[PDB]
Amino acid sequence: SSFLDALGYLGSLIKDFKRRRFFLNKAHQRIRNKLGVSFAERRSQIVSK
RNA sequence: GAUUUCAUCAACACUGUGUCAUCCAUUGCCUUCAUGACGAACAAUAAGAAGACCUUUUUGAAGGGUCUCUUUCGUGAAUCA
Repeated sequence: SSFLDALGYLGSLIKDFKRRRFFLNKAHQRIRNKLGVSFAERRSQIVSK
């Protein structure tokens, strides 16, 4: 009866892990894409000049 | 199967298409393919010289190494049919 709840408790941990993965990947892609956008803006300015 | 934007939640990465610009320089503009023929040219492999050159030896003269031509084997080149 201890594991009756202890083994089920892992659902919160796994959902937290997956949500952390989603947030981390979204944030990293967002910042990297912003940096790429800035680099492309520098290229566009260079090409305009 | 679920779920951050539902391309990217990004005005980036792209996909395909259309348009435009751009030889850096050079070459050529299939009848590319076959047979037969020919002017000319070429050398790996090898050979053959009263033409010419250099070095060394004491010199006239001698030793060695070179330039030039030809041929065996052949070789591509391609004006035309």
